[PDB]
Amino acid sequence: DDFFEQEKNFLINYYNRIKDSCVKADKMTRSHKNVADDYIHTAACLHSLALEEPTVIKKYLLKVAELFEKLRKVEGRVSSDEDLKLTELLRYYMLNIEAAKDLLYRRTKALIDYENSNKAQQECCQKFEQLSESAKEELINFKRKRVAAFRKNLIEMSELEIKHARNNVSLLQSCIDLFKNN
Amino acid sequence: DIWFEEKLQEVECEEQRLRKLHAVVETLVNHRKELALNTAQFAKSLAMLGSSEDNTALSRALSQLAEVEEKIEQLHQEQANNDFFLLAELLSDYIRLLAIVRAAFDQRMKTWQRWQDAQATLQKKREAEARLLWANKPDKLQQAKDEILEWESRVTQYERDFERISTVVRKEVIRFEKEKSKDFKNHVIKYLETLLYSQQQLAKYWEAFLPEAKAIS
Ligand SMILES: [Pt+2]
Ligand SMILES: [Pt+2]
Ligand SMILES: [Pt+2]
Repeated sequence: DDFFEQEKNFLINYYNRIKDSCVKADKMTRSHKNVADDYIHTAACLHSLALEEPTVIKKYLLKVAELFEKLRKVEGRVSSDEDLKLTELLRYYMLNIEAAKDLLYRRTKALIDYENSNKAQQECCQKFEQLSESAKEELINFKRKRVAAFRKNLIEMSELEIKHARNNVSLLQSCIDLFKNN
Repeated sequence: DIWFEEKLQEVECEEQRLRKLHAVVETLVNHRKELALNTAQFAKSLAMLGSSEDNTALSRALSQLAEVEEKIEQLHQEQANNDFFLLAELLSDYIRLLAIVRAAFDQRMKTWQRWQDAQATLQKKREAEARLLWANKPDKLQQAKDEILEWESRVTQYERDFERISTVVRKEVIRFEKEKSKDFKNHVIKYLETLLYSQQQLAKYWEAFLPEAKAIS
């Protein structure tokens, strides 16, 4: 049964590029909060501009100063939500694959015990024939639970990014057309 | 006068506040561009993943996801640039405008000192005249006196020079305040539609991905 060798030879590449996608995901979320931090670092210098500014222009400007404060929070939502659905989902299957890879080693530990006892016991056979079934089921169950979780985590965010983008549209448009007709 | 000392203190302090705001954008533009790379590079990893995979339904959507981020780094690239060419250069050129009045106010008192530099040598011709008026010689009587009436009009000349430069900078300042009111309302709108187009295109990108996630069976 070459099912166990190929899955192991699949477990080595999927782990290495999931770890790659994991460190690149956190970088994308790290580089995101940086911009999100600047939106509050902008209004700090932007509010200090209307400190000595004409009366009619002061109101024209400060309305967008409040806008940036709101946009600092919304951008804080996506930077944090992506670490809960991408990196964490990617981080979860770094540790369980690390545990799934530990499941085959014990099967060999029952397989060389199968080969050690064959060149002579059934306890090295009843345990392996159980390990070739218990781990055979705990591994396939790990797939369906991973494919479903991959489908679910991709769903929750697509509905979130829709609300987030449609929110900011309902936030910027509340300010553009406010200026088109002052 | 005093209105000239007024429109110099705040402007220094205003250009300072104006210069302190341009610093944030230059780092914000650098941050978003850094994120655009950190997005395409991230997409370049979700594609090799979707390629290195045994499942088909996931490998399909995984590539369909890596393509979406490549559409975002471009939206990110356009965003940062439209933040630089349209907002940062809008600043870096307006502080340049404030540097003109910093030269005019310099030029205004460069003319005032020129007037005083005329009054500095005017008191000499009368002082030299006072010496050639006492001791016995009639030559320098009809020499330095001709120079007295000369500089007497020169200190009058530089004075009227200083008066008119003081006025042209007043019309120069007012020329800004009206052009600022009618344009800044538009100039601040000219920048927001870029964020609007980004958000609409951002939304218009995710709603196209949602069916590609339900298709997983
Ligand atoms: Pt000031
Ligand atoms: Pt690659
Ligand atoms: Pt002065």
